[PDB]
Amino acid sequence: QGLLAGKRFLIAGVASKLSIAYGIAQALHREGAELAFTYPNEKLKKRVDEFAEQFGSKLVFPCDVAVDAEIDNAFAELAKHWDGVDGVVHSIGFAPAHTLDGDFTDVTDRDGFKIAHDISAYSFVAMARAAKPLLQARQGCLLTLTYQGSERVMPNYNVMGMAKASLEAGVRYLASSLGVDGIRVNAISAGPIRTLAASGIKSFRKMLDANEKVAPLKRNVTIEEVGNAALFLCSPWASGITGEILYVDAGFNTVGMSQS
Amino acid sequence: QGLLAGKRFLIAGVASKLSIAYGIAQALHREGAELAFTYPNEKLKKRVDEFAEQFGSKLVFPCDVAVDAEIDNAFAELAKHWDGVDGVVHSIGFAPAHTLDGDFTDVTDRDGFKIAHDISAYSFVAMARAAKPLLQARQGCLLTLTYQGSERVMPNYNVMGMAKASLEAGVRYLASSLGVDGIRVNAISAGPIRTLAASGIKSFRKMLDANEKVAPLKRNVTIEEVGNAALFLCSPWASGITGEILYVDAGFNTVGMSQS
Amino acid sequence: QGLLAGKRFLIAGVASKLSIAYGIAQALHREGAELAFTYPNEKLKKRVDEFAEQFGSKLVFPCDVAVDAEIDNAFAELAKHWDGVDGVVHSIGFAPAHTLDGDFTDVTDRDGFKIAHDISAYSFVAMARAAKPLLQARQGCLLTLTYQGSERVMPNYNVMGMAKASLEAGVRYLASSLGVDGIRVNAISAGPIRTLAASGIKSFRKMLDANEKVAPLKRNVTIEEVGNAALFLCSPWASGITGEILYVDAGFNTVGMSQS
Amino acid sequence: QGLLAGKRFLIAGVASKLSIAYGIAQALHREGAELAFTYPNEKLKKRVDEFAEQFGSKLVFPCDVAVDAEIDNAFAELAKHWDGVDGVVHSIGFAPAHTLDGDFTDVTDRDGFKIAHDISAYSFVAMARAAKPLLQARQGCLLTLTYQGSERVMPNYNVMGMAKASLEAGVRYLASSLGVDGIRVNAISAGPIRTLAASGIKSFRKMLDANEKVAPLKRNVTIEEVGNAALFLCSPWASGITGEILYVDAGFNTVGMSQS
Ligand SMILES: NC(=O)c1ccc[n+]([C@@H]2O[C@H](COP(=O)([O-])OP(=O)(O)OC[C@H]3O[C@@H](n4cnc5c(N)ncnc54)[C@H](O)[C@@H]3O)[C@@H](O)[C@H]2O)c1
Ligand SMILES: NC(=O)c1ccc[n+]([C@@H]2O[C@H](COP(=O)([O-])OP(=O)(O)OC[C@H]3O[C@@H](n4cnc5c(N)ncnc54)[C@H](O)[C@@H]3O)[C@@H](O)[C@H]2O)c1
Ligand SMILES: NC(=O)c1ccc[n+]([C@@H]2O[C@H](COP(=O)([O-])OP(=O)(O)OC[C@H]3O[C@@H](n4cnc5c(N)ncnc54)[C@H](O)[C@@H]3O)[C@@H](O)[C@H]2O)c1
Ligand SMILES: NC(=O)c1ccc[n+]([C@@H]2O[C@H](COP(=O)([O-])OP(=O)(O)OC[C@H]3O[C@@H](n4cnc5c(N)ncnc54)[C@H](O)[C@@H]3O)[C@@H](O)[C@H]2O)c1
Ligand SMILES: Cc1c(CN(C)C(=O)/C=C/c2cnc3c(c2)CC[C@@H](N)C(=O)N3)oc2ccccc12
Ligand SMILES: Cc1c(CN(C)C(=O)/C=C/c2cnc3c(c2)CC[C@@H](N)C(=O)N3)oc2ccccc12
Ligand SMILES: Cc1c(CN(C)C(=O)/C=C/c2cnc3c(c2)CC[C@@H](N)C(=O)N3)oc2ccccc12
Ligand SMILES: Cc1c(CN(C)C(=O)/C=C/c2cnc3c(c2)CC[C@@H](N)C(=O)N3)oc2ccccc12
Repeated sequence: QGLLAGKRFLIAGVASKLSIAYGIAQALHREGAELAFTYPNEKLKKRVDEFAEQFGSKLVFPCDVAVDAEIDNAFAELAKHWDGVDGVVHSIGFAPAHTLDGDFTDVTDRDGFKIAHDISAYSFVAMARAAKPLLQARQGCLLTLTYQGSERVMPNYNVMGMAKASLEAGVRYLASSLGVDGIRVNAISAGPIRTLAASGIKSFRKMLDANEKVAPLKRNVTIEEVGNAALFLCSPWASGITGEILYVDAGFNTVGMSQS
Repeated sequence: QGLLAGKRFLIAGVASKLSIAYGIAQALHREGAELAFTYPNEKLKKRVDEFAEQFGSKLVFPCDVAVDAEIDNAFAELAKHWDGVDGVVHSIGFAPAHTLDGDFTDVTDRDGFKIAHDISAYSFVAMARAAKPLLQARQGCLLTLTYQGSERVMPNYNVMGMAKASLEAGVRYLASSLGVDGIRVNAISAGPIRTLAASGIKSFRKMLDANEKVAPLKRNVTIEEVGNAALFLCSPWASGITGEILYVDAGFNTVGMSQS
Repeated sequence: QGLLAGKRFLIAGVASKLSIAYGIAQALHREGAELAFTYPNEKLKKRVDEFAEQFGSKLVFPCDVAVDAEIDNAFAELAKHWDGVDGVVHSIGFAPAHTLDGDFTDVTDRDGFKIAHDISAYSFVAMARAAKPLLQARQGCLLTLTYQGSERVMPNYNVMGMAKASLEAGVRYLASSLGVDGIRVNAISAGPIRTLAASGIKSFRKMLDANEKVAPLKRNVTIEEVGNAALFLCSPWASGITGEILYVDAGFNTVGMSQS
Repeated sequence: QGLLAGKRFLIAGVASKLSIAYGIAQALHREGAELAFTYPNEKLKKRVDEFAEQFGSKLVFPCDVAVDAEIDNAFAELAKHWDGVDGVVHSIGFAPAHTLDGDFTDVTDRDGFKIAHDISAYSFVAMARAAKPLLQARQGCLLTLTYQGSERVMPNYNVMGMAKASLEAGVRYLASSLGVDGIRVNAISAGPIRTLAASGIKSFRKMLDANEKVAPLKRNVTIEEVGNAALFLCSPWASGITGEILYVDAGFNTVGMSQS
């Protein structure tokens, strides 16, 4: 009987044990919560399926946010199992890798632009919509994962900075739209962490050595710290907070410039 | 021989004499600038043609930013007449009217989302791409028109707030990509102004009366003030300014709350 | 002893049961923490003495933040009782009441400015300094209470918005200075709450009805919501968070404007 | 007959020809404006006299902003000569040198804190107060100089970041207070420039070499660019802009991190 004793949460975005969604579910489950999970397609089905079993869960549903139907169906199927929900966790983001390696103006084609904002920004809205009925039942909350690359230019993040900026806008518009139903909508601007989202980025290690050099805490954050922060926002202790972007980056965002 | 004696500028987004692009072109031409124009489709050709000649210009090219080819071709044809360019003004934006009338989570369908970010956000980048060669010739600048609904939730702006947030992020990513070539990329966060962008918005009228009550200057801004500010950002006096979001809103953005 | 099992915390700024520090101390003690308290002068001593005892504490020390000596003594005396500290909560703020009633520029005198910035902004730094030794012992954290009037113009806040702006800056400079010692420095930007800080503000009730009308959650925050958030920032779950300004305002900060 | 034909502006803060105030006066005077000048004390009197003489001005008044009388007197004396004013330029800032060399928590004593916010933050309000009557005559404007060190932690800026945060807050509270009378209150967040404000800072060259390495334009800004930007804000072209913090930093503020 911890903090989330009796609470339910759906965790979309578990791709590996390094995924941020993993540390969240772990932190949430640690406090007594019951978890549900989605996977983008069959290839991930079996992996997410027993990630669920780690958390005492057998609720694993296919949800490709690119498909409108999959979203509603994934929530249709979930309505079949659960009465309501105390929160939905959206840890999804993607852009064609070519748009993230090279010059912004060059690699940012129309299609690469379309994909980035659809999967990474609109999905949180489409999910929030399909998830709205179940969230109201328990005055649940909504949580997404953003990155300060929306507010500040990082090399090679490119259209993902545009997407995250759009996402952050959606959080405010969702929190404002869903605030009347007791549904808090918040986001976490988490520091850089080497997950499966770092594959293909040749500069990452230098970037990590760099973030380590600038962060006020002189270190990079972990999915546990992120998970605990997510755990808080999804908790009754975070009842008075909506539309907030919380920076779990070791204060990195607050530094103008560091010793050479 | 005024301030822009001998400078050239392409004005995309002139649809009538109310268009913000119109008040900008007015300010530029007033200071000796040379003007070129595009139109979204044939229906506007004769109207833009008519405005172009009004400013001593006969350079009018079809440019539907939804079409990749139309963008580059409009710039291909423009290269035939002009050597280089000192600045590109991006006053274009659009989202399906249904996505701008009603509840955010509800009315924001996937397609309305795609269109909003495509026409209003990606186009400035695609244009920025197609315009680079002419900009490099004269170390021109880039200017777009944003709205503070990206930073704060306004009713009925909905997916346009996500788009403008993406746009404003792109400005930073563009200014950073094109900064090594002397090309300044900036944006103006202009106060609300009753142009053809207000068609279909039933609440616009009350919205305008509100800004009037809150803006520190107790008034709404004009396309002249926006045009005069745009004229400046496109001017050598703004040489030490890139990636800047300039708020020409009579200070409304800086007010937390006003007398009841 | 749940989250704050075995932790010690000094709470300066307990003036009544409505004080934000009160709801904070409540949340901390609720989670098993041992509490210490300061009082500004003799008149409050017996109340703070009594306030400490409500939380199983008899460690009550005089701390007038205007006096450098009074500051250090309270921590000298505290050093006598406690080895180290897991966090210091700075819930202090003050400006001459005249500076908060009328137009900002008329009422903003030099001394009212001096007092406001002295007591409300420098105090967190002087305290952070005198408290540094005890924080290093346990790598404690620092927490202060800010107000969004620093980022946005509210009527009658006047020099307190300038002071809060300085304070919020100090948090970043403190978090960066004390971050190498494991001391996270954060702040909570709490929504408006009718505490003893509302005495003399004739407009409070209308303002409270206003935030109630604007906050996405359609309500005003409580010292419990504020206290729980402080509990988090003072908790190991907030280990990856420093220099952060956390908004416990029911998302009010995220609303550009709502139907009036 | 340029842009400021017939406009008057007072330039407080001219200490040398490198001072930002100098490049502004030059830019304003270049466009036909008439100039007045103050000096902090006797030692600078003859020097300010000489610069005023450069700009066709012999209006030089003693103004130590630390003395309330000097402020009002300087404006009393100025009111005698000029009818009204189209703008007041506040280019003053100071903090005890000891508070700007070392660790923030250490060197920030109570007095060093008092002085910094007094001279650098309160002066703009006291001057804005003493300047209000002359500004109303011509619907003048107010301009101050801020630094992004208020929003982000720079090494050794320390308490000056708190002051700049207060200063920047005052701009909004001033712009909001004076906006109803047509007086626009704005500020320029100018990049680092080696003026007489850099004396005693051993780290400057590395800091400057860094900004040069990070600034999107790969260069540092000049007082001419700042002066031209100030000229704009003090101009009718900036009529729709109040309470705005304009970043003349070569876009440096918009960069999260650069190639190592
Ligand atoms: N890794 C970082 O440094 C970082 C920092 C800040 C924010 N974020 C964001 O946090 C979120 C989680 O990233 P991560 O670190 O866990 O990497 P990850 O690859 O381990 O997890 C991201 C998940 O998005 C899923 N996904 C992608 N496309 C999908 C689709 N069409 N339908 C359904 N699911 C889809 C992926 O399957 C994956 O599980 C992302 O949005 C990311 O942008 C990441
Ligand atoms: N009108 C306001 O209140 C206001 C305030 C602040 C910012 N803005 C934004 O600044 C810009 C100024 O717009 P405006 O005031 O001149 O209104 P406007 O309607 O007159 O101009 C918008 C132009 O975008 C063009 N356009 C739309 N879709 C296109 C496409 N697929 N291809 C090519 N062109 C296309 C339209 O033809 C139009 O000329 C807009 O982006 C607007 O969102 C508007
Ligand atoms: N109530 C709100 O709406 C609100 C919202 C956001 C932030 N805050 C801030 O929270 C903090 C606590 O205020 P509150 O709302 O709990 O009201 P409060 O009156 O109960 O507490 C204010 C505290 O300021 C302390 N103080 C003042 N001068 C002092 C001195 N010279 N020496 C030592 N201590 C001194 C006092 O100990 C007092 O307890 C304030 O800084 C306030 O600005 C308040
Ligand atoms: N140097 C930069 O990079 C930079 C950038 C942005 C803003 N600023 C700030 O804007 C202003 C521009 O500074 P600068 O570059 O011209 O350096 P500067 O040293 O040449 O000018 C500072 C002036 O403030 C005057 N002054 C100091 N104390 C005073 C007092 N008690 N009363 C009256 N006057 C007093 C000084 O005499 C001096 O003329 C400063 O406040 C500065 O902090 C500086
Ligand atoms: C930091 C940082 C991140 C992590 N992060 C904040 C994200 O949101 C990550 C988005 C992201 C989306 N799509 C991707 C990839 C990543 C690469 C995985 C690959 N498998 C792929 O095809 N597509 O990504 C970066 C990219 C460039 C520069 C910096 C960063
Ligand atoms: C403010 C404000 C604006 C002006 N503004 C800042 C914009 O950027 C306006 C974008 C906008 C894009 N697409 C539109 C329309 C407008 C309506 C024209 C119609 N013809 C249409 O089909 N599509 O529009 C609003 C809409 C709803 C709520 C508030 C606002
Ligand atoms: C909101 C809001 C607050 C609460 N809050 C966020 C604060 O930070 C409160 C500061 C504050 C500082 N000093 C004060 C007082 C208040 C009045 C108590 C009295 N005892 C006094 O002498 N001095 O106060 C306001 C004042 C004017 C307008 C709005 C507000
Ligand atoms: C950058 C940067 C600046 C320039 N800048 C933006 C400012 O506003 C500088 C204000 C400033 C105020 N007071 C000062 C001094 C400067 C040193 C002159 C000396 N004579 C003194 O006693 N007092 O100053 C810095 C100080 C430390 C670290 C970095 C910087």
